[PDB]
Amino acid sequence: MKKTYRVTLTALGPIFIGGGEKLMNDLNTFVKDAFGRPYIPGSSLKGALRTAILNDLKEDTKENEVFAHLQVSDSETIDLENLKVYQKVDYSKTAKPLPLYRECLKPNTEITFTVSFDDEYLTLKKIQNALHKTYQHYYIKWLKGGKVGETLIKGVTFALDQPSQNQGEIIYIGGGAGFVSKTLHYKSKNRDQARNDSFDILKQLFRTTYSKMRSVPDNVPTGKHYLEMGKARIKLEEL
Amino acid sequence: MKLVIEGTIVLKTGMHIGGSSDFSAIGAVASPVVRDTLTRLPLIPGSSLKGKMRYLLAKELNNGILLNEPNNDQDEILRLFGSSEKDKIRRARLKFNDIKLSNLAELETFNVSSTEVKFENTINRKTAVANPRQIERVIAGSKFDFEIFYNLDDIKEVEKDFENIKQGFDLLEFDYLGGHGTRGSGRIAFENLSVITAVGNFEKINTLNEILGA
Amino acid sequence: MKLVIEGTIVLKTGMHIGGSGAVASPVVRDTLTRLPLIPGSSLKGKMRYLLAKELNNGILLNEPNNDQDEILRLFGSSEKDKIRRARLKFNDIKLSNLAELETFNVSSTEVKFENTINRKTAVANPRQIERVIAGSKFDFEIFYNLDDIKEVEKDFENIKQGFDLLEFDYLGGHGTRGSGRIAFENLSVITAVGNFEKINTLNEILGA
Amino acid sequence: ETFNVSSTEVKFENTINRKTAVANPRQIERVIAGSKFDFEIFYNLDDIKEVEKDFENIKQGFDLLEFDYLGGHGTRGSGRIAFENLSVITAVGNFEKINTLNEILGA
Repeated sequence: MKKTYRVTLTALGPIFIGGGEKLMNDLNTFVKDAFGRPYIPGSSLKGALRTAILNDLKEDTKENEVFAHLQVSDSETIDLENLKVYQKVDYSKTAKPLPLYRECLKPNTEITFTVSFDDEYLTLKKIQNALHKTYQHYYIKWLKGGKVGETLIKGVTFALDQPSQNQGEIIYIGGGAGFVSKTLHYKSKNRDQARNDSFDILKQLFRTTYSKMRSVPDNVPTGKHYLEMGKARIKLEEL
Repeated sequence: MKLVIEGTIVLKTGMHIGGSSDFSAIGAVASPVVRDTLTRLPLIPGSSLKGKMRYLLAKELNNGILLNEPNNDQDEILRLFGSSEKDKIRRARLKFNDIKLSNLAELETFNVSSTEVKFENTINRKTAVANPRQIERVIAGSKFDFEIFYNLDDIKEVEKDFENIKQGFDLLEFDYLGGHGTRGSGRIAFENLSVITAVGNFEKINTLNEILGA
Repeated sequence: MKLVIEGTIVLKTGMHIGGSGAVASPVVRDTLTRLPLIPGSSLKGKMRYLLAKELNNGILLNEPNNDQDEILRLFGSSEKDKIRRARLKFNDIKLSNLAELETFNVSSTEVKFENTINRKTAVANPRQIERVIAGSKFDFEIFYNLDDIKEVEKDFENIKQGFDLLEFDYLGGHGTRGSGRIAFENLSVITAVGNFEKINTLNEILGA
Repeated sequence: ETFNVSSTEVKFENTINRKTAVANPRQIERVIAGSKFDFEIFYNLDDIKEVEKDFENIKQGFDLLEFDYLGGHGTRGSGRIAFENLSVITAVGNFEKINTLNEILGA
């Protein structure tokens, strides 16, 4: 069928998709086009749908048969007045601005995408249930322990957004929203899998153990919002 | 005599096509774009345009999938893009040309390079370390004129031939043109599809110019 | 009396003539100086094909010995009785502008990489095509010997017809797929020994 | 041999038949262009009152070969020759008017 969609992202948090050209001043730069006008490349959305569908064992290989057909294009190109400076804060305990800043996209930015995919193995029947599955396990596998354990009253304007819509089609794109948003294997147990990836992570660095690892929300610059970043809403309409 | 198909293909997304791993200097670019060799400026090959064009018509006529070799395609494609049978070879009518960039000056007014490089990062397994890499595309909005030559060998088939040329271009705006297009590259759009002939004004130009101006 | 018709063949796109190291599909070249070469057989054959197809009712299906009198007298024949000597005399054409090409710090020929993506496999099986680059020029001269005063006008009209027929087609190799597009320029005629009376009319029906 | 290439080479050549449009390749062995062939022709002179016209005609014949081909598939490209170092010398016993022959042969 080649069912094309016009999906649109609205930003619940500050977002910074890599860039490569990146340097208390710490002046940063972002991915732009050749006209100096920012946009979001389609590989970010393809990685987000890789988190969505391929949440399984390590078969994410050149032998793959699903994601050669998922034809994600780029977006429309938005001017640079949709951009404010923001800060990095780690909400584990005693939340303080860490010295690692970024010039990033302003929240609630309307960006739209010409996303299409073939129907040989790919439908929205898969996308809907896979996104609800990944969202529900993003709470019940990692963030439920962050809700019940080592929780401070500063974070609870914050939207828990679980009674809102169970078919909300929510993804996570990689924008420095912790090293939990760049995962692939959460199936299907709670704490044995947690300690599994805990030694898998802690043989790559030197931290003393504590639960839970690293949750990175953000806020607004007195009005406060405690806006978690990395997540966005998607609509699915044809053409 | 012959009638040509002048036109202009533009890019609405940064397009990647071609490649080489050269001995002299790779530099800090992995998998570069195919470029013209004397004029040193980028180029859509006519081979690439023919291949993607034929694949899209193969998706159009026998719909969906084909799983078929391109010497035994549909008979109109065998007349248009050419075929080599065992001894009874059925020739081509459609000649493509190496499309090179024409609008250098209007990109030089804004101090914009002809090509585009992007830092395409890659996040691996839950160790979660970036694996940076650089690919070379050409910037969207750049224009590319083409002059496809069309030998008239059937007077009563050029209607359907130009209608499926327009059907193929219409199937090509909804697709990439080569390269790493599946993750946000390659999207094209056609404009200024004007038809002129070599000499005379025979095999009426008005109906073909209207069905390519649609 | 004999005339020489001299011009230039400039390559608008890439070109690739010929075939048959450790690489796939080389071009036919000069054997001493290794210059890329248009064989005069190829230029004569393509010109004969296009001119015989245009000096006909549309299409061309018969053998080259069975052409019209203009084509057969312009390009020669081999019959048991109706054997004719050709008036045109084509030559192998070597690459003229190595100075111009070497100024731009590019080789005279370059390697073109392109796949064949099989539809049920979606895998590349790549191949290398050598092509002499675009912007290359080829200075030619064809010897025309004059036998009929009343037919040189029609012969030169057909020669200009063959030239601008070749301007809208390719010259050898994978032509429909990008390669081969040429264009003719600096077209002139000169006399070999002893001036022809009507040379200005030939320079103006061939210089247009 | 200095340019490290053979004395004769092979050229591959088509003939595509307009019915079937298939090519039948044909190997034609040729001599490489730029090869040089040092000739000598013996002219026996038996009348002084005809030798100037005879050498005029000889130079005209060489000039007519300058704009035609020597042997083989010449209309299809091959065969084109040119005459260089055209000179006349006497076998034994010097010809008195040899300068006009060597200047209308070397023109």
